[PDB]
Amino acid sequence: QNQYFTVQENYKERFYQIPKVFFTSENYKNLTNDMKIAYAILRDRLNLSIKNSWVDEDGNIYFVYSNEKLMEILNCKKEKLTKIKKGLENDGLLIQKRRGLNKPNILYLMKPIVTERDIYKIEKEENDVEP
Amino acid sequence: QNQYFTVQENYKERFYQIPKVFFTSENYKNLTNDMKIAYAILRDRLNLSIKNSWVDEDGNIYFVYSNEKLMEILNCKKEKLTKIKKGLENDGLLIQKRRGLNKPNILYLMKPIVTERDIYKIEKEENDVEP
Amino acid sequence: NQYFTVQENYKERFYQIPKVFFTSENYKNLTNDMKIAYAILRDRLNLSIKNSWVDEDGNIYFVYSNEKLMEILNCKKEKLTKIKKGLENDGLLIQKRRGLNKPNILYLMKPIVTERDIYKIEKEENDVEP
Amino acid sequence: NQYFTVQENYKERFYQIPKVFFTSENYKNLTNDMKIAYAILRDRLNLSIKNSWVDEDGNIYFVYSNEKLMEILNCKKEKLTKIKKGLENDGLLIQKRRGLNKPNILYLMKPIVTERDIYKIEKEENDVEP
Repeated sequence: QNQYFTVQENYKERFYQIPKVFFTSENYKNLTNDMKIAYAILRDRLNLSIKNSWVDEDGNIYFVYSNEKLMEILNCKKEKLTKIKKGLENDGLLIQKRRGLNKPNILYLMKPIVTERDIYKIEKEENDVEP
Repeated sequence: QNQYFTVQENYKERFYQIPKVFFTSENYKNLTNDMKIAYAILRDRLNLSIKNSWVDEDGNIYFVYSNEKLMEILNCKKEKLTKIKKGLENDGLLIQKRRGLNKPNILYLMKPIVTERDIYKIEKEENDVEP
Repeated sequence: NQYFTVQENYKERFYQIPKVFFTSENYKNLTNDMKIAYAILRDRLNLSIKNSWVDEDGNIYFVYSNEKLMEILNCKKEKLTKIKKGLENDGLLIQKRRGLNKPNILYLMKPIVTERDIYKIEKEENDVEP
Repeated sequence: NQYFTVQENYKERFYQIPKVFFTSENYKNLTNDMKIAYAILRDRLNLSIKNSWVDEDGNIYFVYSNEKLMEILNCKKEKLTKIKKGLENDGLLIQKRRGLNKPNILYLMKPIVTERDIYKIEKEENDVEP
């Protein structure tokens, strides 16, 4: 017979999403496990940013989080937060904007870049069947 | 270069989901286009029901909607609402519970049933490549 | 603990209709068949990537015969033409003709989202209670 | 209007880690490698359905050699054993041994969700502002 929609099943199916290209691209080779996971967590927070009207003039969605709050969100210490921020920033996955004395710093999460090698590798992985 | 996460892109990627089995199974052959679409719309509302604490003792998620409200949600007239409700109910996709004089009627959306024929047909469709 | 089951896997396979099809004044003219056919073709986008149906700029397209499209959409020829035209008029489909012998190249298009669309979808998605 | 592009398609391919891995006291012991490896194997669940790796009750399983698992997880043997054991202890993996000649049958398992998990995830998912 049919099954109900259950709250247990609903929360079993909630995820943090790490882009597959983080595992194929040479550009994202330097990323640590924490950097990848933190990137996924921030993406889920993107939906929170849309609720906060944290959308700029061009429709770009951003974060207005203090380092303390980011430490809370990512469950990490201060040094780790700095290392993660730098790692993502250097790979072009995070952009930091300063708005001056009047305002707190803005954080922009960025989509990854995908090359033909990445596409080939992901296709290869996603269609690896047998015999 | 990298792209921002944009609110436009976010809302471009919001969907109503119709189960693929609605198009393969003999049991769901009788369903009209409106029944299928209404089923998808109610599923998105499932997330609203979790926010409303519309979860019963066994964790089953339900609706507490009046016919007027359902008419608003589904954008349909009264006769259409009745036809949709009956069609889904007869196919086991909707269960209606009466709680008496004290309370308004409860609606339970149900997951579809999938048979081996359904699985075969969906596999066939999802892997229909060439040459 | 629970297993991953094939029934649960195929229970969770869907055809996805963009919510804006129900909010925008622009897509008001679309019939139910047009909306569903659009959802079905999008799923087929994944098949097109497997078929190397990708142009120079990375745009994904279809090169299906009308008979094939009739099979995919489970419709007769008249219905197919009506659907193609309906989607085309709303900018959701671009059709290129390669002549009598060959099938048309079809480009499925993303819909347009306006602030009114965004507001109404926000309204729907947060339609909560005390 | 915009095209569907292959870059955008593969930009949107992910490995999914259950949120409860970060809230539950039960999964606190899991390392980052264990969580990621779990996400990767889940994606492989779709490959198992294609391989007819489905048992009598519809449960999806893996029959990959340790060399193959090492390739999939991009790890050495010691790491693989540590990951398998770590997932196994938390009930996220069931391992059946078919002897010296053959690879182990592996059942990936869904996690357990408690009310504390649900509450914390609700708290996270609705962490809004004025």
